[PDB]
Amino acid sequence: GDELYRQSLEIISRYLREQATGAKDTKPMGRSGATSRKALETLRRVGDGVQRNHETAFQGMLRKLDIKNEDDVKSLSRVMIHVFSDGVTNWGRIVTLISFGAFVAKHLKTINQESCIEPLAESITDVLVRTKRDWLVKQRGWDGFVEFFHVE
Ligand SMILES: O=C(O)c1c(CCCOc2cccc3ccccc23)c2cccc3c2n1CCC3
Repeated sequence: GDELYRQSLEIISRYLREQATGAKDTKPMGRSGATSRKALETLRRVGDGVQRNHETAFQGMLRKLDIKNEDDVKSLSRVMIHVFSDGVTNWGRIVTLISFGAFVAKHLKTINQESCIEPLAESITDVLVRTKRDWLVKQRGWDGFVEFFHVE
């Protein structure tokens, strides 16, 4: 994964953590911090929108997932792939994946399984980067992500 993986994990982890706790993290970004911060801002905008519009579906999937513990979270990867790996690859679906990740994170905060949020992010990142790698590189990665949702 290297740089694309590191950057993906940092963005997804910060977004899920921020979404769960309502507090902004204060530590500096590794490399290309400018792009990670821009991607995070983009994610707050479009991701909060997708969580608002897909509330019914997100609730249904979360209920279906019956997440109660570290094992339940550790078990999600094949379900993520089950939905995500079928169909067309586009930024909207990637956003659906991450923003739903945030939704689950908020739910883990509710049941005091916040420790589970970091592996969840690690799991989402692994799913995204491993399965959609060539598509992401082709799209210029997170820079492409930002440019796709740039509101001029
Ligand atoms: O890939 C999609 O278009 C997609 C996605 C994104 C891919 C599947 O994402 C997940 C599926 C299962 C568990 C997940 C846990 C954390 C983050 C994402 C997870 C959806 C997520 C929740 C609900 C729906 C989702 N859809 C479409 C139908 C309704």
